[PDB]
Amino acid sequence: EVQVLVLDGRGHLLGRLAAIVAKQVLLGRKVVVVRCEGINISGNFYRNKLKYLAFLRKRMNTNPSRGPYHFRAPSRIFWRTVRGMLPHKTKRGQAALDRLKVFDGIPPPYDKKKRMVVPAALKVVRLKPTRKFAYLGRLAHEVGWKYQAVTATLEEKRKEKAKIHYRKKKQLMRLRKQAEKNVEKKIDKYTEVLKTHGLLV
Amino acid sequence: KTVFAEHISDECKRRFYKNWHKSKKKAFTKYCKKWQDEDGKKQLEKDFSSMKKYCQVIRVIAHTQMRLLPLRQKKAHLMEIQVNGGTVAEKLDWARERLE
Amino acid sequence: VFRRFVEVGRVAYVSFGPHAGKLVAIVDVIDQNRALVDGPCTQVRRQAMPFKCMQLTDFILKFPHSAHQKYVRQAWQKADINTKWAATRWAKKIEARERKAKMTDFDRFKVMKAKKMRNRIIKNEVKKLQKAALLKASP
Amino acid sequence: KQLASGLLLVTGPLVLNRVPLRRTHQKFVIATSTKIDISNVKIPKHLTDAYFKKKKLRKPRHQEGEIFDTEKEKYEITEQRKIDQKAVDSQILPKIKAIPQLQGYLRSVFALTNGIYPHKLVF
Amino acid sequence: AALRPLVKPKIVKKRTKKFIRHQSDRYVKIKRNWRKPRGIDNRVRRRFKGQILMPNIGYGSNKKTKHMLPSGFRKFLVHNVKELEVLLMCNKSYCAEIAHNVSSKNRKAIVERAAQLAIRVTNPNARL
Amino acid sequence: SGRLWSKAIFAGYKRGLRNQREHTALLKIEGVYARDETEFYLGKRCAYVYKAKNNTVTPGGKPNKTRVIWGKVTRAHGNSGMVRAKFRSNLPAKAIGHRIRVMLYPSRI
RNA sequence: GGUUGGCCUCGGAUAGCCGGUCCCCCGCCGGGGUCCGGUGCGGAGUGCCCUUCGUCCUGGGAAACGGGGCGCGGCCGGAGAGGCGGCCGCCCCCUCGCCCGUCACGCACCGCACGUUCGUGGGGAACCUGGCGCUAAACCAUUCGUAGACGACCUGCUUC
RNA sequence: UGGGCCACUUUUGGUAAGCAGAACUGGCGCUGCGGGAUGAACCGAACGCCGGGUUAAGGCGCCCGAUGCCGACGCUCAUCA
Ligand SMILES: [Mg+2]
Ligand SMILES: [Mg+2]
Ligand SMILES: [Mg+2]
Ligand SMILES: [Mg+2]
Ligand SMILES: [Mg+2]
Ligand SMILES: [Mg+2]
Ligand SMILES: [Mg+2]
Ligand SMILES: [Mg+2]
Ligand SMILES: [Mg+2]
Ligand SMILES: [Mg+2]
Ligand SMILES: [Mg+2]
Ligand SMILES: [Mg+2]
Ligand SMILES: [Mg+2]
Ligand SMILES: [Mg+2]
Repeated sequence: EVQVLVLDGRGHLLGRLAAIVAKQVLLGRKVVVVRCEGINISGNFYRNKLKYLAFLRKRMNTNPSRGPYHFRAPSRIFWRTVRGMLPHKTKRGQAALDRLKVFDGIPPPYDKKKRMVVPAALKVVRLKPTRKFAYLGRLAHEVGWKYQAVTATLEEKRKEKAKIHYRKKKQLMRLRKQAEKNVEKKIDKYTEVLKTHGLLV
Repeated sequence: KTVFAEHISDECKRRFYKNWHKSKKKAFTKYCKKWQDEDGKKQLEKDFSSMKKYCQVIRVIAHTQMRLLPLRQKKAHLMEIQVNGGTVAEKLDWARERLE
Repeated sequence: VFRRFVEVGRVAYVSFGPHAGKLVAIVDVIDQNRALVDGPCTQVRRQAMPFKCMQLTDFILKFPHSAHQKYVRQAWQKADINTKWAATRWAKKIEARERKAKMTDFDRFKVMKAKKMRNRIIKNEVKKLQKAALLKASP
Repeated sequence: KQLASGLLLVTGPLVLNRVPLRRTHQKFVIATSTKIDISNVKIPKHLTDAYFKKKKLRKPRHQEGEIFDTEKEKYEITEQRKIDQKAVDSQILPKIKAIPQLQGYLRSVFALTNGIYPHKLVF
Repeated sequence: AALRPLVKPKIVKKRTKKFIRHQSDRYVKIKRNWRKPRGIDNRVRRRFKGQILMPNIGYGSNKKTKHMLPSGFRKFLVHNVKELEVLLMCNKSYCAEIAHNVSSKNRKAIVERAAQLAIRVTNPNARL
Repeated sequence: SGRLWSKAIFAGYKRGLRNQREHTALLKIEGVYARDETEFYLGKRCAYVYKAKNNTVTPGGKPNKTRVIWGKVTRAHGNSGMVRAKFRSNLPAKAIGHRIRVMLYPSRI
């Protein structure tokens, strides 16, 4: 596939989605992961927050300016998880890493696009229902992220625009159904041909 | 979006130049012409309404007046000052009426 | 919520495994994972099959638990499942998917021509429906 | 029919898809499951591989090539071939018009889109 | 055009790159000429992976095509016309080549003699 | 007037973890994700088509910048699509993650 | 140097979902409750939409309320990276294209690869060609001392 | 050559030691290769230059070849798993 694969990050497990994305990006296939604040992590929130705080403590003590860079936005947190699963210190890994674009919320080249979903990394199929999990958006917020509030208002405004679009899509589907009922005597011989070959039960 | 006033003072224009002596002081010369032609006002009026509709925090650009100071410097100092206390619409007209 | 259950006589459709695509009646249930199954009229002899392969249907046969083959069959033939199913919309949609896969290159070509013109008529009518719906001038 | 050298003798119904009486290799074709009963057809006897073998002209009495052979770049469709093609197609065209939209099917070309995959297609 | 050999088998070389001496790249005092590394801790001598290869007898060329020039022939160095005459009856597997010291006027006579003897010369135009 | 070849992709050479055998290459064919699905392609000719600077001769056409390294599918490599192929010369490492064509050439269908 | 059709988007739940409708309430569209369907999702991404051999005679059907003109002009929407999408008036043509038929033709290049797209691709100089536009700064040198190891930095230099 | 060292098991001194001293076999030294991420000695296997096939030990989320099996049955929630 030559087009860009756009994945909605909501409801996905951080390391299971990164596993899919890393291999997909190493075979070409420019990948876009949006809504990185909706990514889930298994286990209760507190033990996941402790895991990042321990990561925050990893720091070059002689010069922290050079040490590990603790990125705080969920998109940058996700990008680093994929980074830790590519051979990023070789030309192939860097070239693969540049094929991945990660976003918080859905910026408006992708809000008007259909978003894919990876079932093999979804929280609902990979986690038992009676298990605790953490949201990447809340984990990042309490670790230093500063744009959870504004992204929420922008995400909400995007959701009002999407409802208007889905309002119309149901409108033009209701019209097309009434149309198909309207023109049946002139379509019946054509519908049957499509019927006998599997399409249109 | 940034919108400037017509008739910007010379000491303010001095800040845009590293060498006033060798310059011909053309800064903002094609800009102020849009405050006077009829096409430009509708461009500036639309620029103000869009700032009123889409912006959250607005600031005014103000400069000090060197000519009233005992310093050798004639070059003014520029600074954005945040305008607080009101809706964006009503702090936009507040800054408009204080332009120039 | 929870319309269909695993009981004695419940007809289940087998999705994968050696008997994929077959119908089967749950004769008994063992150890929470397997179930004694029996398709006497669908060519599936009595055996144990896991619940993972099954997909329950809305048909239920009234016979005692762990009954013999002949009693499960007579219950299957009376109120015959082979005709209620297959002429059920789940099954005829399974049939549609089957004939779509076995569609040949020429059949694919004839489908494309009909589908090109099937749409052309619908697209035109929707354009007529939208314009004939647009004349609205009521305060 | 198949030729004595293993090459398949195929025709496009030249009127339909512009493929004349021409040999093709069994291994570089795809057998679609669509047939026409070409029983009761008279394929002329002189349609062998020697008939279809490529011809040549160069080079008569010329060794050092400085004046170039500015002819024969137009391979000539011999009047014979036009007659054999006319004979075969005239008794194969009506048999194609018999089954619906076979003429339209033959006018089209096979292709792969960004959907279907060859290992899944039934031919 | 040129004189064809008696037979032209496919020449198969088990290795085309030269065997360079260990650490010959790091120094100018160390020439490319192969030297077997007799060092107690040498990793090339121990034959570690990814190291410089050591030549051995397994790389030997086929008996049939050994010493064959890239065109079906085997070399023979000649210094005068008399040494040309010895190649008259091989003529199809061995080609003469003139030594570097042979003067311009003398090697002209060697080239003319080989032409009428159907002997292939690897350097037939070397003083003109 | 049509694509006429299935689009594979060059994933790497057949290798261990620390040893890489460049004489065979592993291909990921689109739409095939099981070993039993690879039987269709198990002999098809594959091509790595690329461009360069200098014009090269083109069979049946005027010289242009397009070049090709030919090959063919040898067998399946492991439980999920993943054909492995042999090329007339080992593919360059620059081609990893790039397009390989599977030509529907010699056909058994 | 890549590539070899597009998908222009609800929010989501998963011990539940989706669609449609009659009565209430929100300055003639939205929200509630009834009712009706579908649910191994068929209003289906295991999906949908385009579909290319081209023309000339020649009818039947779809349409006639139409299309295509980078043709013009205007309006509207989009700000999270809007770099985009949509709607009207004018002018050119023709019943052309879409399905099924009639009719014959085209290099039919004598079995053969890198064919077929994006694409009028990106980047760098250069010629010719018309129309509309503009005529600047930076650094050095010199001053300053709010600065300073040197660089750097803060300053001034024909007019009221 | 007459400095040896290590591992299974047996074994002496010592609280013990990557300590000191013995017995047997194997190894490293003198030895590269696959695995144990890394490693003189562990596991597999010992080596001329190559092509095809198949294995050992070990593995098959991604790094990283291979489970992208509709794998089977349980157990387990850890605010230092
Ligand atoms: Mg900070
Ligand atoms: Mg050599
Ligand atoms: Mg050297
Ligand atoms: Mg040593
Ligand atoms: Mg000399
Ligand atoms: Mg000694
Ligand atoms: Mg000891
Ligand atoms: Mg030894
Ligand atoms: Mg050893
Ligand atoms: Mg090892
Ligand atoms: Mg270890
Ligand atoms: Mg081998
Ligand atoms: Mg491993
Ligand atoms: Mg892998």
